[PDB]
Amino acid sequence: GAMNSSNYAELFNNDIKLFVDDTNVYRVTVHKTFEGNVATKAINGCIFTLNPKTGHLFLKIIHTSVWAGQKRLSQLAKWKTAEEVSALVRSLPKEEQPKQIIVTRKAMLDPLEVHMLDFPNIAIRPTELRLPFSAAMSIDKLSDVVMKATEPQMVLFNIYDDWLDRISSYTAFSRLTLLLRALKTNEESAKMILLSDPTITIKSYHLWPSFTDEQWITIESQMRDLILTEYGRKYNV
Amino acid sequence: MNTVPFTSAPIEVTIGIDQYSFNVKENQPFHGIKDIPIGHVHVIHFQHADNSSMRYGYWFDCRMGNFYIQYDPKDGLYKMMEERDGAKFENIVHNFKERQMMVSYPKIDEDDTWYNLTEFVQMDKIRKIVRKDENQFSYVDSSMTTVQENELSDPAHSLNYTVINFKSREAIRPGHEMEDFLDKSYYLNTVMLQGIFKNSSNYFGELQFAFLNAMFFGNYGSSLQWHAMIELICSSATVPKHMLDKLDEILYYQIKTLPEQYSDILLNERVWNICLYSSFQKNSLHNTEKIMENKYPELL
Ligand SMILES: C[C@H](Sc1ccccn1)C(=O)O
Repeated sequence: GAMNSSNYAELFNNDIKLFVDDTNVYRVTVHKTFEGNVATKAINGCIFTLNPKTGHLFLKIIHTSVWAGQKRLSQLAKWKTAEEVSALVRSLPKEEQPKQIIVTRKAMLDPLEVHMLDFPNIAIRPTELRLPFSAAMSIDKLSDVVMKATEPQMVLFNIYDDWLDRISSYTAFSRLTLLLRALKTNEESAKMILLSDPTITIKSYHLWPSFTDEQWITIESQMRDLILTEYGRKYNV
Repeated sequence: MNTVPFTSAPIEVTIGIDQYSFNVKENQPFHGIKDIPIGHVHVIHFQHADNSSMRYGYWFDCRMGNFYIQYDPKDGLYKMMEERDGAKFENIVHNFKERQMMVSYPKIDEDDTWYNLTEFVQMDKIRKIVRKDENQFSYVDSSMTTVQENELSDPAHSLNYTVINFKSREAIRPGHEMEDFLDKSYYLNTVMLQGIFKNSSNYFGELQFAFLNAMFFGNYGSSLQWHAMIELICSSATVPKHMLDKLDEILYYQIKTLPEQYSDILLNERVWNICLYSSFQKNSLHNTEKIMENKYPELL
């Protein structure tokens, strides 16, 4: 049914699964109109569809034109997400299709279940984990490709860079969620941590810096300290 | 007026005849029910004094045969039977009326309650929901499951109600997923009304029959069916105006007849609040909304 800390290792078994996060699909800025009313201006968004075992992130970019002339966009956005995920699944060969799709927000269950009625064997599930996938847009290369897009577009990213050569998917997912939790809690400091040292760079074909094992431990410790720091500033501890 | 004679009443039992009911004591001189209005389906139903397990009963129409009731001490229940010998049957009934062994169907002349609950119910349609084609009458009880309940187990003893499922490929056109999930008009009007029921009278007949089986037998799958059929209309933006008007009348009398004390099990809070307050038809069920607010405000 739902996903939580008791069955956390299931993410890393050999059943193909995808997380789908729709939190950056419909994005707006809110501004005042000359008449002193408020209006929104949409900006480009993305569906964050991730295989947690492999690190494959199917980043479907949502260009603002998709909203033109449409009403009830927050509701449409969930159905548009479900349509795109369903289109993605259909585009994959059968043996690459997920056996489960885990939505990060429960409002995606019905839209996705309806779009996937053709796939009665694919389980659509919620999760009780608080995953920080909304911070995907704090990753510069992903942010850049979303904001530059002039049309709908699907871009493939490996969100783990080369980490699986050296660590397990369990550890790689744990690192990713720590990095994203940090970026979600204090984006500036998180990025300061990640790029302070100019001698460690991000390869052209990567999203994150080329940290050795020892440097990753330090980075990971600094990110924990940041999350702890913000939790303190937040709650005054 | 017609008569359902009873051979005898060997066990203490509460007998219902449509919305009426009366107690018969073990071996009391009861020989049946007289003055039954012709022109309506009826239901005669039973709840044993010694074992309220299994409410059960028989739908029938007096224009389809001469029916009587006889206790079966092997199966332990009151059985409906047909008498083919017309002369034997009149002779039996007359003898029992002459000795006044029958309760009179107590229809008040101002009262259209039964008509209003059964307006669209037809025995021919009942017999396709309750499959037992060797009898002109149809047995229902408390525990019978529906065809849809068996999919989610004996198929011969099921209620074959029309399957309604809002997250099914029947209900959802490919490429209209959002539209059809949020506005069921396609499912209501093309799939169900034009496709399956042929008309709204047949749809209402099933709806009314589902309600009556829920109320009289506490049949849970019938209550699910009654609520699904209401929800399908309430959740459609485009419903012919005459269907909405008739639906309001139908539901009104159902709500009026429901025991006040059974409201907690027979009424689904989600469907009703949706129908009355959140749905396309939130402003279209005036009579139903007014009785529901005055009689069951707790549900809302
Ligand atoms: C292109 C690969 S990631 C990926 C994501 C989705 C589908 C295929 N591959 C890489 O950059 O290592």
